[PDB]
Amino acid sequence: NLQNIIYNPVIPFVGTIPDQLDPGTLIVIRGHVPSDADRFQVDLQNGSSMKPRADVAFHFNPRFKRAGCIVCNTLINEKWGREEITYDTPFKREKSFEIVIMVLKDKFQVAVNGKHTLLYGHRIGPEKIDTLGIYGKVNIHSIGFSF
Ligand SMILES: [Cl-]
Repeated sequence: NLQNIIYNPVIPFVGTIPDQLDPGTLIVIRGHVPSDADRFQVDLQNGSSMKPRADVAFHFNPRFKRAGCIVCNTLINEKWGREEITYDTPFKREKSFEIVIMVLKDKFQVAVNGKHTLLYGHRIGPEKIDTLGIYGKVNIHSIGFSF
């Protein structure tokens, strides 16, 4: 089932994942986007080091300017890789949401509000992920894991 690690966390939030992200693992995040929000992101990291900055296996970056979009990338040795931009974004300012990230053998599958949103192939072994961080303009109601 689901096991939240925090409720109404102050943002930015950086927490350690209680178990290994093996295929089949679900990460659930419920929150709300403020009316003035420009962007926010959910980063799956290897450690919480800030200098040198910890590798980010999966960077999920919803942006709200223009028509909006979702930027996904990977950070290795403080170097970003090739961006994967998703334009059919379900996120909206002043609207609550529920993000579900499925960990599959070769990629992450993200659904928002019960509807598939995007996929992202692993660039870093998922077993190296033990930290989850949330930054930017967003209100988080809960972060949980279904191992
Ligand atoms: Cl797969």
